Amino acid sequence: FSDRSFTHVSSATHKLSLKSDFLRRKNLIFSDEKVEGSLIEKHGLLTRFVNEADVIYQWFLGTM
Amino acid sequence: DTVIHNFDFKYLNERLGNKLLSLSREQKQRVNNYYHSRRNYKDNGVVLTVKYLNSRDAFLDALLEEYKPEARSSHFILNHYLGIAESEQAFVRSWLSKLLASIKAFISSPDNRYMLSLLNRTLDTTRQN
Amino acid sequence: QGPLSTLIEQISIDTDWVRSFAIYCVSYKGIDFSERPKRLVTLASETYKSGSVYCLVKGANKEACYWVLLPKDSKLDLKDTSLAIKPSSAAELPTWQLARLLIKAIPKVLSGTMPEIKRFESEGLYYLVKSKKLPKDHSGYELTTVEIDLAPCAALGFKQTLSMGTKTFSPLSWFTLENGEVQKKARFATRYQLDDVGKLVSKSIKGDYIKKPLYSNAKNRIQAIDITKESYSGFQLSKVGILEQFMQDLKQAYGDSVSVKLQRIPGEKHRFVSDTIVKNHYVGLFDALKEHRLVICDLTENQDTDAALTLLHGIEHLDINAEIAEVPIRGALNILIVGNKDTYKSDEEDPYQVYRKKYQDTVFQSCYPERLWNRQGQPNRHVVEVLLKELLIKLEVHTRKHLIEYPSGPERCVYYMPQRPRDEPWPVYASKLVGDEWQYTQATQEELEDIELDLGNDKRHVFHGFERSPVIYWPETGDYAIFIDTGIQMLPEFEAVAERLRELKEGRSQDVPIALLAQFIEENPESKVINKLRAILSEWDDVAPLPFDEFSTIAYKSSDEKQFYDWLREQGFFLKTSIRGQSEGFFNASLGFFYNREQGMYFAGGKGSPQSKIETFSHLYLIKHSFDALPEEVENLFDVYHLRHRLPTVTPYPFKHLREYVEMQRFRS
DNA sequence: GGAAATGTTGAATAC
DNA sequence: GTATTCAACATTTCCTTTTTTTTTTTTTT
Ligand SMILES: [Mg+2]
Repeated sequence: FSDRSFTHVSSATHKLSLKSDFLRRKNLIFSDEKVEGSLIEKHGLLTRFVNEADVIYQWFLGTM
Repeated sequence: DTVIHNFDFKYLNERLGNKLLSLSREQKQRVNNYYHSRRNYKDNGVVLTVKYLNSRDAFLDALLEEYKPEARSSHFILNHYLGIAESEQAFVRSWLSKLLASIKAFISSPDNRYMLSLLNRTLDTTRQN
Repeated sequence: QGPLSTLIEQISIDTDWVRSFAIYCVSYKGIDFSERPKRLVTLASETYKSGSVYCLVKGANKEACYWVLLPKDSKLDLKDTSLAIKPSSAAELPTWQLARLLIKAIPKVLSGTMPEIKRFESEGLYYLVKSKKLPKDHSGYELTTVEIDLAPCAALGFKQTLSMGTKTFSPLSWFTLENGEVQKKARFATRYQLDDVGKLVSKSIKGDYIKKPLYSNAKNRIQAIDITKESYSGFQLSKVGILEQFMQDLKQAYGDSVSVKLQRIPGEKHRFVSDTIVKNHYVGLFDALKEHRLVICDLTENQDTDAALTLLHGIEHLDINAEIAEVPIRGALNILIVGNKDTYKSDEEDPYQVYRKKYQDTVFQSCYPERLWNRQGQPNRHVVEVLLKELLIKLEVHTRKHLIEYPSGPERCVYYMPQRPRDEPWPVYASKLVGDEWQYTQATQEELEDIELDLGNDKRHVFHGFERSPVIYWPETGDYAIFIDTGIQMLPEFEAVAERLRELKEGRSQDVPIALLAQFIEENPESKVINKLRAILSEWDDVAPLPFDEFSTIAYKSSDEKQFYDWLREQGFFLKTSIRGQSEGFFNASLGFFYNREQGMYFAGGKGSPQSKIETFSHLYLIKHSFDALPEEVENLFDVYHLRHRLPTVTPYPFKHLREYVEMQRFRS
């Protein structure tokens, strides 16, 4: 959950990060063992990816 | 002044500015006078009586023991014959006593002819007891 | 005399009055012991099918007979010639057996006896208390009743206790399969009818209920006392209210000819516990945990709830510093949040029983991660206090010393506790205090022969049967002390409470006229109650009398409030009173710690003011011992408020530590 | 494996 | 279609609410 400005909330207790494995051909949403209580920790990568993808999609619709 | 149940007029006033029109104090006074001229309660003798009712546990208990004269206790009458679980007993005793007290005060009035209870739950066939 | 108990003092029956009934003795003598299982399971039912029987009671085992109660002109008749049937006078029966017969017969004595030949109250009184609607697409209710019966007491000799057990009934249709057949354990069961006015549940061969719960092994419970708003209507739906109802019904059916009198325990010493003393004990208790490292671990498979963080937050809320870790640390205090024990298919899969055997010299404590949430999900603080105090107790066990102060027990005594691995020998563990160090060993078989020799007639409590009881043994004299639960429940003064609540109901049935309240306003200007009264009268209408529900803002605490309510009572409106006060003492036998040293009886209850709703009765415990007079130091062993959570205990504190020591030896050995 | 203390179901007994 | 005794797991409490307690609608697909 995210309001596109602040108050981001994730159902995962963990810090879901996003890693590209070139040995395979996959982008892996892997789980560091972070705890749900420390939601003010370092910003993971999955949230960044989703936010940027949303921004680009809405940008496409606005440009349309 | 709610945003759950209304548009945010703080935001609308920020965004529209004075394109958000508002009838003024003189206009509101004129509308108030017009509404008074069509609803002149005071010069004609209409009276509005207001009561605030709380729970009436003894009154409800006497009514329940009249409903089932040979049962043992009014808590048992509520549980068995009305079908109320042990969790809902206090809440039902609260909202039922007020409703019945208002109904009794309505009936004992000399010439009122039309009551309307407004509850939250419907009293349809799912609550027949 | 003292507090009231369910032990029966006297059962008085006019035996010549039972004119009203005919009693027969059905003797199944003659037939072989091998024939006994063949021809005794239906003997009760063959007697039932014979005619107009009220009820029957199985006699004393050595007598080997059934006593059967019938109407006066009725005659029993069985077709079996092997059975012996002789008329029996009422005086030949033991008094409690005759009382059990008459207690059973109450439902059909109160009614018109309904000349259909199969009247039956073979099972005793069942007073309906609660009902629950069945789940959807099913009819009928789940009936929760309270059963009244007499049973001879186990610990006491030649004495019987009146019992108030809960019994649940469910409709027979609930146990019928979809094809129309009933289940295995529902067929051939006795069937019960709910009375048309809804008081009693009684046996009827056409009945729709059987005596089983909705779900297997599920337990329903009726609360012991309920006085939540001094409501007589809620007092009546509790076990003590059902007991008062039964005492009324007994004299309605039989007059004064049948009476049951309960026993009062002689009141030597009864000390009470305040919440302040408990809090003073507890805040000083936890301080000994500071200088030991405490570790929280979460080894549940698929760690999902992060309950370890909740445990840490709760622990630091009591100003105890602790650290979360991925694995238990050898040498420190460890809490292992593990999964449920049965869901782990093998021992080595379970974190429990693995680090327990791995870290053989490490204090451990475990929990399930659902057991720290309330029903609304907030952290449960009581669980974390319990966990911390159990950790403290186990640390005291390992360190072989007391970390907090404990009352001095008797000197030169050894605490023995048998451990369940039944007339075969058990492992018996020992604890002993020398100087200031607690020793813990395992008793040798040479010792346990001397213990069993000195225990005399009481050796059966310790060296025979399932669940044997621990001992305190004095080796230099051969004296012992066994602490036995008699099963006797201790009752509050239910009759006086009932009278007071009835008077309050009668008083509160009326609305207070405005004239009386205005008079009290006029006459007592110095009372501080006057302003609230004037505000209430201003809010209220000017003519209609004030209902009692408006008075709820005015409590019964201040002397002015008490004077106001007493004046109202003098005017004829008994609206409020005090029943939880210690001056009246109605709710003694549910509070504090009672200890009669001369008789060896004791019990423990709650602390503080009596709660408005009490769910359990305190049992009476008896001290079997060989002293001429029990040593004074023995009663010091109960002066601890942390064995039980913030409450007095009924077992000596050396037995808790010894139990923990035995639990530690499960994995080291 | 929250604890103790109370309490009830089911099962075996079983006279 | 039995009665009585009894051993095994549930339940409530705990430095004291679990919290509030419902019916209702338009449109395209
Ligand atoms: Mg333990």
